[PDB]
Amino acid sequence: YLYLRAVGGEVGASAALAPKIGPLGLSPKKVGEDIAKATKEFKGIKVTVQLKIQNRQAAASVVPSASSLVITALKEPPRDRKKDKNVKHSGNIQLDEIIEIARQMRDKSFGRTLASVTKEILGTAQS
Amino acid sequence: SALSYAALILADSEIEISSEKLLTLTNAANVPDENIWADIFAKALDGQNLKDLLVNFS
Amino acid sequence: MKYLAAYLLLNAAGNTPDATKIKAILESVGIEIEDEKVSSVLSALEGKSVDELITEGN
Amino acid sequence: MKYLAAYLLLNAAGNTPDATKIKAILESVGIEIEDEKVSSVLSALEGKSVDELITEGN
Amino acid sequence: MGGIREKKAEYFAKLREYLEEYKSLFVVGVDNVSSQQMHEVRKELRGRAVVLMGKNTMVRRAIRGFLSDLPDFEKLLPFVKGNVGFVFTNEPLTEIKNVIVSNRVAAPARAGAVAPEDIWVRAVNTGMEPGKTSFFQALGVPTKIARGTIEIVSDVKVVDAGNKVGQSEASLLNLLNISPFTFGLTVVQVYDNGQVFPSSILDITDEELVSHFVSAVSTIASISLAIGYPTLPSVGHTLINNYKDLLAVAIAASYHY
Repeated sequence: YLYLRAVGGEVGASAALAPKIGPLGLSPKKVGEDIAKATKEFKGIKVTVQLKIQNRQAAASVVPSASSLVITALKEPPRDRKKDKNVKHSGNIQLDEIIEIARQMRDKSFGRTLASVTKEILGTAQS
Repeated sequence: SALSYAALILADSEIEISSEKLLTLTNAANVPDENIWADIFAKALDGQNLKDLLVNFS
Repeated sequence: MKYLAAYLLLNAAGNTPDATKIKAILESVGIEIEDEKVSSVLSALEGKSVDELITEGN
Repeated sequence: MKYLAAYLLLNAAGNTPDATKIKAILESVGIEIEDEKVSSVLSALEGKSVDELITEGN
Repeated sequence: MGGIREKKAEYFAKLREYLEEYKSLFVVGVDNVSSQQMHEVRKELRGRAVVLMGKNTMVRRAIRGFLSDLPDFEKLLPFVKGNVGFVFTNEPLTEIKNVIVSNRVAAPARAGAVAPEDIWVRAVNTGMEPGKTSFFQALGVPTKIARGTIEIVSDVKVVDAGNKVGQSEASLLNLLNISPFTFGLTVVQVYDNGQVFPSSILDITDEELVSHFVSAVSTIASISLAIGYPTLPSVGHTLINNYKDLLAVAIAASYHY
């Protein structure tokens, strides 16, 4: 795929949308609407969004994602301010919370087991 | 029939269709021996081309 | 053939498997069984209705 | 076969059993009857309508 | 990534217990199959029972064998080929082949690979504008420019089964969007219970046995009809023979009753 970068809430930037070409395979602000609607809350760190183009449609592959799932559950927007030791904000996920994030991920993830899936998310959470 | 299947296996294996040979296959199957039925069967099979009978049949 | 008749004969009695019966019948014939031939027949047999296959005759 | 023709022939006359007729016809042929073959045919005959089986031809 | 094991004798040691834990042991070929395809194939196996590791660390079936009493040495010619795995399973032999061998995923052929089956390219417009048509011609695919588009003149076989596909051959086919083979874990081999099965076995006929069964069933049936031996199936036919033969004497003769 031919990939692209995005900021939360952005539309119609000259540098980012125009030279990279407007998906929909023409007519930006088609996609410019589509990405923007989806994007969620405040901009923060940039995410990938990834472009795939079809006949007169655009689709984006967007994972802020499993970690943005963590943000919703904890009710904490940041990430680990002081890496791997102890976070500055006090975002301790519960054990019950993490298996439900794992349940939902289990389609996107390969993972064999639910217990396997819990490690994979937990490894993401700690760091 | 267990008795007919026992006869065709005995001929395929190359062993004669007699009371002892049918009785050993019949016992291995776990089906009880009945003297009258294997005796009729050997008697019916006497004087037969097993090969010629096996192939035609409607 | 040996194998075909052996499982058919058992089917008439109503029951069958690798060691317990297939091996037992052919051994009762006095013949040494090839394992590969038993394994192939059993693997083929799984999930098949033997009675239905008989009901068309071919 | 001997047995088949013998009971069929009697059926045409309209009556049959072990000793009374089956044994009598084959004995009239000059042949010694196997009891097991008579018993098997009779046991098969019970509760069968011979006339109905004839009415399909095969 | 660093020097630390990257284990030797330790991963072998886990592997040791793995042949011994499971009855049925498979020698299998990833080489062809993509890894969304392999990884999916493996997902299936994994629920049921699992696959583990080696090189020559794999060939050490001998140590495992040495622990028990089963093979050495004794095996026919240790069948291992490039690109081999071991599948340890509960799953009986015959079923494992039908999962793996039947359900393969598709993908494109490769340069310098031996074609597994015949390759053909179709006739019709490639849709591509004028350029180096010559490249196609080099392979022995006839093409010519019709209507200002490159078109392939005819269907023909570019490569046969058992011949290698040339580097040029492969690249040009990929541009056409022509692929076609089935990929998944080729089965080289099976061990179960003191017995060695090679791949001919492992493609497991079955239709042939139906025909043989039905024919065996007819042998029994035949024997029954003609012989007169009256348990349940034979009986109505056996009675009919004694007529078939009377009704019959009439047809040739020339007494009328």
